[PDB]
Amino acid sequence: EVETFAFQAEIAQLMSLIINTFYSNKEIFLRELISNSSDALDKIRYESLTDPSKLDSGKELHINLIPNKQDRTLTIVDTGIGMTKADLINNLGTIAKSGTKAFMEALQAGADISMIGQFGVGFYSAYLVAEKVTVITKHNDDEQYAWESSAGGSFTVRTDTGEPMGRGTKVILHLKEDQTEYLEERRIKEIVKKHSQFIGYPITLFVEK
Ligand SMILES: Nc1cccc(Oc2ccccn2)c1
Repeated sequence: EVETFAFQAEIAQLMSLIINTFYSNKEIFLRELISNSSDALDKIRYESLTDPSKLDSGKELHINLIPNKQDRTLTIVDTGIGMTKADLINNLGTIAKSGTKAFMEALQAGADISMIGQFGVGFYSAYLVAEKVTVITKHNDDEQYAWESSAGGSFTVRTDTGEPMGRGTKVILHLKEDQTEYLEERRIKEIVKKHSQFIGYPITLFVEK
């Protein structure tokens, strides 16, 4: 059973701007997704400080980066707090309507696209490099769900029958044909060192056969 939803007009506009604006510094998508993972990990850590059972779904707090050249996917996995179905529908747990308004007001006052994360909508920078994004998520208070969008104004949500995750979020980037540099180990390492060198959780870059 698949449910199809329309993005709010402002979010559709944000996505079309990210997809259609000429902007060469696309590598920031990875910084933004790693930052979102760090924020999700901080949230489950904080909840566990007063309720240790919150980590019964998994004690390890980490971020994995998994390139797959056969599938042309880069996957960012974290064991953070995850998202409920309601969170997914509500713009992946963001205040994206007001964040988009603040971002676009900053742009017309001289900011650039790389500042997107300051407005709480950094997730959508995935569309700098991905033609389709799949988000698999499990929150302690809900079942495992898959969100997906190829932009174009709509997204889908379905219960996920795939591999159980325990707790956290997996962002699967189905990369555009001309963005395969982001599957190369040396390129990913360079971006992580440039922008994420201080993230307070272990980041493991998986290698391929
Ligand atoms: N998400 C996150 C949080 C804290 C530090 C960090 O790493 C950084 C930050 C700036 C420059 C180099 N490394 C990343």
